[PDB]
Amino acid sequence: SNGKLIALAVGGAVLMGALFFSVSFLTGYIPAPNHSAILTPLRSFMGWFLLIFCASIIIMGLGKMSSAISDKWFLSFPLSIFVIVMVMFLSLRVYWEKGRTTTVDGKYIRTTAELKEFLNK
Amino acid sequence: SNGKLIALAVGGAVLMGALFFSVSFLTGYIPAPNHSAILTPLRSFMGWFLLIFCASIIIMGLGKMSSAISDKWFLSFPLSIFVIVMVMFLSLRVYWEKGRTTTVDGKYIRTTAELKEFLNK
Amino acid sequence: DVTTAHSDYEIVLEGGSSSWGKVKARAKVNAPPASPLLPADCDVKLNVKPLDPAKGFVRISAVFESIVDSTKNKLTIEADIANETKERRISVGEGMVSVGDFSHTFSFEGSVVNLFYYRSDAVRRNVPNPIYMQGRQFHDILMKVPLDNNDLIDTWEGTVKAIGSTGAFNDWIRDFWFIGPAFTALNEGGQRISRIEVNGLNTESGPKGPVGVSRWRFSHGGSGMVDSISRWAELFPSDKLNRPAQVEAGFRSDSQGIEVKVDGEFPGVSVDAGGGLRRILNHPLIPLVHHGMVGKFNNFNVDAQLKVVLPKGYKIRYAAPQYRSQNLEEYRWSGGAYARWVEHVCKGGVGQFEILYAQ
Amino acid sequence: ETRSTKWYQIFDTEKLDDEQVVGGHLALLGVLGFIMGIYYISGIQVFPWGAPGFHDNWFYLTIKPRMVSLGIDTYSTKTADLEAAGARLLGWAAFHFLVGSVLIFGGWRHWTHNLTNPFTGRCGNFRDFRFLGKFGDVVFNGTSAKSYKEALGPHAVYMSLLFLGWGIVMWAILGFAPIPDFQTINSETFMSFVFAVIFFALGIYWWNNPPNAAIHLNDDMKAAFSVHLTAIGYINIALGCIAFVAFQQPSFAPYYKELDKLVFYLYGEPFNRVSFNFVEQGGKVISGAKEFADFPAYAILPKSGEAFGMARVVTNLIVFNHIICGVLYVFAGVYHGGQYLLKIQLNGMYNQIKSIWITKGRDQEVQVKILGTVMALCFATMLSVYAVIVWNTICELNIFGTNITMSFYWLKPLPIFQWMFADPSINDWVMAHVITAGSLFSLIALVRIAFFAHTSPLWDDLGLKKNSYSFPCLGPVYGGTCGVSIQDQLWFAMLWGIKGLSAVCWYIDGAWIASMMYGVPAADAKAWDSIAHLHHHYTSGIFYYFWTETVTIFSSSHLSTILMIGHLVWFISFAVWFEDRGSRLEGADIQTRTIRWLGKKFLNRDVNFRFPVLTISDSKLAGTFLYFGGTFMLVFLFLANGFYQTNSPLPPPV
Amino acid sequence: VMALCFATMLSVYAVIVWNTICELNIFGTNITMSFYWLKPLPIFQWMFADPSINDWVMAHVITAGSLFSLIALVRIAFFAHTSPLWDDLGLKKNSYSFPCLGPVYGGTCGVSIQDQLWFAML
Amino acid sequence: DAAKMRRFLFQRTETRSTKW
Ligand code: BCL
Ligand code: BCL
Ligand code: BCL
Ligand code: BCL
Ligand code: BCL
Ligand code: BCL
Ligand code: CLA
Ligand SMILES: CCCCCCCCCCCCCCCC(=O)OC[C@@H](CO[C@H]1O[C@@H](CO)[C@H](O)[C@@H](O)[C@@H]1O)OC(=O)CCCCCCCCCCCCCCC
Ligand SMILES: CCCCCCCCCCCCCCCC(=O)OC[C@@H](CO[C@H]1O[C@@H](CO)[C@H](O)[C@@H](O)[C@@H]1O)OC(=O)CCCCCCCCCCCCCCC
Ligand code: SF4
Ligand SMILES: [Ca+2]
Repeated sequence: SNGKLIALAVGGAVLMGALFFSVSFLTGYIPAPNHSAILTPLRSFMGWFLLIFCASIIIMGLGKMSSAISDKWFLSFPLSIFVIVMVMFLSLRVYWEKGRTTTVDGKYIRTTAELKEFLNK
Repeated sequence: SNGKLIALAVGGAVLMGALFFSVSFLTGYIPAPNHSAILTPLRSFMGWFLLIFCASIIIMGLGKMSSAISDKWFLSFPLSIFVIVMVMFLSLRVYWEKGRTTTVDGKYIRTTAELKEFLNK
Repeated sequence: DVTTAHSDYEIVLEGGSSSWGKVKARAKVNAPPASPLLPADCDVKLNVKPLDPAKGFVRISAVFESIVDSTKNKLTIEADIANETKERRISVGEGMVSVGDFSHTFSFEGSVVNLFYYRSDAVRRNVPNPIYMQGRQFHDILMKVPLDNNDLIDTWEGTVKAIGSTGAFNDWIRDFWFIGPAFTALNEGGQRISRIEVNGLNTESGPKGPVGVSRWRFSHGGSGMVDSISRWAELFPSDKLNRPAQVEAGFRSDSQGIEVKVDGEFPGVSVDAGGGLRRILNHPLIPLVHHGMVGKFNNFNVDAQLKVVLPKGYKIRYAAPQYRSQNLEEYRWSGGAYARWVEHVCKGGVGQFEILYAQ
Repeated sequence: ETRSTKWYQIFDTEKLDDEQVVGGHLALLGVLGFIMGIYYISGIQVFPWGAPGFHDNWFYLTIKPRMVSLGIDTYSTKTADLEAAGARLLGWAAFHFLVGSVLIFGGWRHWTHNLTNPFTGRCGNFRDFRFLGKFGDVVFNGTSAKSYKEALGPHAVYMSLLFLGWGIVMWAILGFAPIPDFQTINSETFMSFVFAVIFFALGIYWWNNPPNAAIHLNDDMKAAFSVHLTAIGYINIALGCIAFVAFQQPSFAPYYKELDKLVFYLYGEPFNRVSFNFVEQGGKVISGAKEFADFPAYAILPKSGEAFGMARVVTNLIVFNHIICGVLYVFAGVYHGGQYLLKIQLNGMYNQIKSIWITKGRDQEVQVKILGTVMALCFATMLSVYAVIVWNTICELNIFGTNITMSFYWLKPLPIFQWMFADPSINDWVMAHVITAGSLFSLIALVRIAFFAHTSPLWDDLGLKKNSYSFPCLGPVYGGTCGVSIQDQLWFAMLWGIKGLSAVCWYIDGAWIASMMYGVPAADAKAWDSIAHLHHHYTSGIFYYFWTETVTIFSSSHLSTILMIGHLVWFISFAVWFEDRGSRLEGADIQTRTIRWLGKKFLNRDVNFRFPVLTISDSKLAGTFLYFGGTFMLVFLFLANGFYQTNSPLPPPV
Repeated sequence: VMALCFATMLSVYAVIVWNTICELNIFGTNITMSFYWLKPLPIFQWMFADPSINDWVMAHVITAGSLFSLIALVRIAFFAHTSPLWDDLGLKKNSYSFPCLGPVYGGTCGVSIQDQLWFAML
Repeated sequence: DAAKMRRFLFQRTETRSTKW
């Protein structure tokens, strides 16, 4: 697990990136409006690569921590887990969505009567 | 498999039918139009009794012939299956449905255009 | 309901005065064997080589390699049989008998005498093909088995003790010699086994170890059915042995059935029939009468083909049952009458099937 | 020696001879003719006497475009031209009844070895015969084939004779002269004679010189029967592939495309309903309310062929049938073939076979390399294509801040291959790679049967042999060894095959395969048709397929009964496929004792039943049958609910 | 427990199946022949709002669904070490998480109490 | 290499052992 073992993974991923990047020119597809021909395969390749990388890391990580959990993890593991949901809830209200939604003017809707009436206007 | 063994099954079926009929006179359910109070329960029990009875005979019948089939059934089994299929197609046109679809006047409709015209008018 | 037999036969004959014929037989049967131990398999080999023409002596060999209920059994024989006279025939030979981890060798000096109760000219004259001839055979036996094993010694000691204490040894030995159903075979082929006669039971020293020696003599009579008696001259074509002759056969048996393979050339397959006409040798009666004993236990359907190949210029003058097809030099038998005659003779029938082929 | 007295092994090749085989094949083609004569009677739209005919059935729809092609059946809307058609179908149904009765008679006597004809009073020989008298004497030098290899020439001749006969039948009875132009049915007579010439010439070359290839196949009936089944399955797959391209060609329009224009009344389809208080009288309906009022009470209602898309529904029912079977027969050819490789490894004839079809894979060294290439290519392909489908699903659902622009819409088959698809799109790139991955996946279970029937690189390591073909496992030893026999590897080929067997069903029903979710009312599901300029609107996505296709299934009272029955059968396979066989054995014991105890106390006489439980190998058998039968009892509903792909794409909702 | 589970899983399933057959007009049967008249007795009517056959079936389904998974629970309580069958077959259940004893006796998979726990959850 | 290979399957067995 050193030198060429990681180089093959990185080099293998890179050469694969060119294949799709080169395949897109071969396909000669009509691109989506306001989107560069070079950009469409690069975006598609990064997402696919990220998905495979994520699956591999999750499996290896669970295997590494599954047999390494002892009496010493009695406090650290439960604290770290609240540290995933905690940073996730903050991220949900900071990155994923900013605020409870409001109208373009900035008004709120929390009643069926308001929803029954706001939609009419 | 004689005397009381088969006596018991008949007694149980009669008891279940009587209970289904008896419970109704006190269930307090409004009967369907042009239907007898005594008939509704009797018809429902017969349908329920037939489903278990048909399932039970099929289970023991398949079992009886699974351990009693050999080289001698090489001709009889394929002929019996064909005979059942044949007496079945005849039932489609002699009991289930008499003739192809026809109108009150006795006319036929075999074309999409003829149908489309029928749908509109 | 029924079973089915499938079999193939073949006889190739030469022209001139040659009695040489090649016989091949393949069979496959789906019913269980009558043997009370299965599986039982067996391979047999016979080879006869002429030693000298003037003497008439020949060297015969026999090897038996049979596995019975996982028990390896082997019997080996090497002998020198020659014609002394019309009724006497002396044989000198050696052999070995091995069962599992047990084995013992033997050497024998023996002569067989064969006499016909009558020899009349009218029979000979009035009969063109005689099947039954009434007769008797006498065997002179000088067995030489070395007592190498602990068990051999005990079998010998016991034998001598039994003779000494039991007056009925000559009679009750026939209950041992024919083991299980072989005794019932005796009455079946109309064959009578006479009481054995012990000339001497003396232990004589040999260079290897003590050698129990038996000098016995017996007789047996055939009502006519027995082929050894009725056909004494025909079963030894020594003088017709211009070249070595070999018969090789084998069979496999178990709960499922029997598989049999047989092949080999030998003289005497063709014999003169009179009026310039040749004919296939009359079927041996003892094998048929002996197979009806085990062949009557399962209803079977017969699938047998008998391909007969004749010499150039040689066609058949008459056959019953008639050949289904002819194809140039070769003639074929299958189906119809022939597959009735096969069911006849596989169940013990001895009905005649005659082929006459003239140049 | 494992038991073989099971009811489903009664007709095994071990228990039959060459003569019995011929009898068995004949005893079925006669039955097949009887079956074919019932698919003809049912197709009578109006009887010869003028009484109304039989309602549409799926068994006659898959053959109606053929009988129309041959002139026995017509598409005419007039009863006068539809009254003659009925008489013809009666003629061929009665004719197939007569010829079938002859083949059964010539199969019963063949099976009983009783080849005797009363008129000639002579019994024929199976070992050698002239073959149709003088005709065979001139061609086979007056002799018959003595082996499977020598049977190729005579067998090829028979094929030439059958082809010549079909050509004569089309010309004389059906009136189709052999004109050699490939847009008319008349070209099926011209090539019926060209093929009869090729086969006859090929049948003579193989009789004079019998083929030496696969010499060991002559020795065992199952060895040759399995190679034939590995070959017949591939042929059947090719027939399914060819019938899809051809049945919707312009030249086949008069027979397949013409179905759209007709009104079909299938049995079990929606019928004119009635009110609860309905009292029908002979002359008229009294004090009752009946729907439609255009047909009689309880009469099957019409169905527009064009809306249904019957031309493609019938094309699919036939194309899928010859593919569901073609892959089943390839699986069985390897199974029944490895079933023969176990015997030659047990009685040890394997190391002495010189055939390169057995000698090539002799060494374990190559076996791991061959299986390691099927296994590595299946991994690099079932992942490359699954991650594309998953990524496309993520991009259009707008999951993880992604959009349909970042999806694989720009990926499609290369220009060299574009001719293979009417409309090229990512739905076509994915389907080719899914079938490639779906074949290499189930090929792993097949290479295992071919190479590891008796001993594996692991069992040779663990010091074990696989004595049987139907042994469930070797106990819980070494952490567990279940599903190691070739019969179980056959099950894992049938089970793994259900994916490519479903990528076909989905792809021929006009569904989307490049995304789990296509056409749902979500963020970018309906933005596919315009992001990739699709000229067709696919019915739905992999998951949304179940919702849309089933709107028509729930409307039918018979298509929905199949849905129920098919699901009921399938989950029951869990009972015999889960590792609960030990639990079932105990449970039953309680049931036997319980029933014995109940009978004892309740009745003076004591009656016991000793309830039985299936074995694992007998469980995995009923398990795969319940799993496979259940899984394709319902695939029929996807194909027979209608073809709902359209040639108009959807604009983005925005 | 097994007898009660059987007489109740077959009595209520055949009602649901019969109602399904009557509603789809299979075998020429109208919804009139179905169990639309069967509903909880008057004594129990207080347990339900708008009592109907949907309520009679649900009570019997839960009764059947409890007695079904109770079989796997009575077996954990009574056959943790030995069962009438394994005392007959001369075997000991040494363990709570042992998968099977192997192919022997037509096989004996899923016999431990951990597996009987799985068949209660399933 | 059989032994080394078996030490592994033995490292993942159906017998009593400590699990996470
Ligand atoms: C089976 C009917 C008769 C029989 C028939 C004959 C015949 C016939 C003659 C002998 C003669 C002899 N018999 Mg006597 N013999 C029988 C019983 C016995 C018994 C006994 C165990 O009871 C003994 C110890 C003997 C002993 C002897 C020998 C002294 C002598 C030579 C045998 C030999 O070499 O065989 C060799 C060892 C073998 C295993 C051969 C077996 C051959 C089988 C029986 C037939 C094979 C031939 C086949 C059909 C055709 C083959 C053609 C090929 C060219 C070979 N017989 C019974 C009662 N016996 C011979 C003689 O005259 O000596 C002077 C001789 O010609
Ligand atoms: C289903 C998945 C597999 C399959 C798996 C099995 C299994 C499992 C078994 C056989 C067995 C047999 N198979 Mg196979 N077999 C398949 C396809 C075929 C086809 C074909 C239609 O192409 C044929 C001609 C055969 C031929 C045969 C015989 C050599 C043999 C005994 C048949 C019998 O008695 O059936 C039963 C007889 C009947 C009258 C019942 C109805 C059978 C109908 C006619 C279909 C025949 C084929 C079918 C698979 C037979 C088995 C049914 C069992 C329920 C599995 N198989 C496919 C590829 N086959 C047995 C054997 O001895 O193998 C060495 C065996 O144990
Ligand atoms: C044989 C058993 C049954 C039978 C069962 C069937 C079946 C099954 C079918 C028909 C169908 C037909 N039958 Mg019918 N039929 C029988 C007897 C007859 C006889 C007669 C001479 O007695 C006649 C005239 C007919 C007439 C007909 C036509 C009405 C119709 C179309 C035939 C066709 O396309 O042929 C074409 C025939 C040939 C060209 C002969 C050559 C076939 C070759 C040998 C197969 C090769 C295919 C494949 C590639 C194999 C490759 C392996 C090797 C490399 C060759 N039947 C008997 C009673 N009949 C068909 C139908 O109704 O379709 C809707 C149909 O599918
Ligand atoms: C479609 C007919 C079926 C069939 C059904 C029958 C029928 C029916 C009968 C026999 C019977 C016989 N069968 Mg068959 N059998 C078939 C295939 C064969 C083959 C083969 C491997 O090709 C052989 C060698 C045989 C062998 C034999 C004969 C030896 C026997 C003769 C008695 C009789 O009436 O004979 C006349 C026949 C001959 C003397 C043999 C030579 C002529 C050919 C081989 C006979 C079969 C029909 C022929 C092939 C049909 C036309 C083919 C065209 C392409 C349409 N069958 C054909 C394919 N079989 C008979 C029987 O069982 O009686 C109780 C019988 O009546
Ligand atoms: C960018 C390269 C893409 C790809 C894009 C295409 C395109 C574009 C086309 C095909 C087409 C085909 N593809 Mg593809 N294909 C890939 C990988 C595979 C693999 C595989 C498991 O390695 C297989 C068996 C197939 C199979 C097939 C055939 C159905 C067909 C053959 C011609 C061809 O590829 O021409 C073109 C081939 C190339 C330009 C280069 C091929 C490079 C080889 C295959 C190495 C790539 C494999 C890679 C290592 C997998 C990654 C695994 C990782 C280790 C995780 N492809 C990779 C993922 N494929 C054609 C078709 O008909 O589609 C419907 C087509 O037009
Ligand atoms: C006609 C009789 C019907 C039936 C109709 C009713 C009715 C009506 C009511 C219940 C209700 C209940 N039912 Mg119920 N119930 C039956 C059978 C069962 C069985 C069973 C497996 O034997 C069980 C465990 C239950 C369980 C229960 C409880 C949830 C509740 C208890 C009061 C009660 O039954 O009062 C009334 C009980 C009776 C009038 C008689 C009970 C007879 C006993 C219990 C067994 C009947 C015979 C047996 C089923 C024979 C079948 C053998 C099979 C053919 C193998 N029923 C049979 C099939 N059941 C009540 C409820 O709240 O429902 C929502 C309710 O109102
Ligand atoms: C509908 C599905 C179904 C049915 C009816 C059963 C029934 C049964 N199971 Mg099973 N099981 C199933 C699914 C099913 N199981 C599945 C999916 C699994 C995998 C998790 C298992 C796993 C399993 C184990 C591990 C064990 C059983 C056991 C049992 C039996 C003990 C319960 C009893 O005595 O009476 C229960 C009550 C009844 C059976 C009443 C009958 C219910 C209906 C009316 C049956 C008839 C309908 C049927 C589907 C008809 C088929 C039609 C056809 C078209 C398919 C019982 C026969 C135990 C046993 O003793 O084995 C013998 C046992 O140890 N079950
Ligand atoms: C079970 C175990 C493994 C599974 C494999 C077994 C089943 C395989 C059975 C073949 C299945 C085919 C079905 C009928 C043929 C048919 O469809 O042919 C037409 C055409 C499209 O036609 C139109 O279809 C419309 C439907 O939506 C579209 O909308 C339209 O645009 C398009 O033009 O399809 C191809 O070109 C076929 C694609 C697959 C390409 C094959 C690639 C495989 C070749 C390479 C090697 C594979 C084998 C590897 C070794 C095992
Ligand atoms: C692991 C296996 C088991 C799984 C777990 C099962 C435990 C749950 C335990 C059943 C309880 C369900 C809980 C939710 C409460 C709830 O629903 O209570 C209200 C009421 C209806 O309310 C309204 O519901 C509407 C919805 O459609 C209607 O439309 C309306 O008409 C009706 O009024 O339901 C009953 O009365 C409950 C019926 C079941 C009757 C229980 C009968 C069991 C008693 C007898 C013995 C059973 C145990 C046997 C031994 C194992
Ligand atoms: S549960 Fe079945 S497959 Fe698993 S070890 Fe036990 S017998 Fe083998
Ligand atoms: Ca559809």
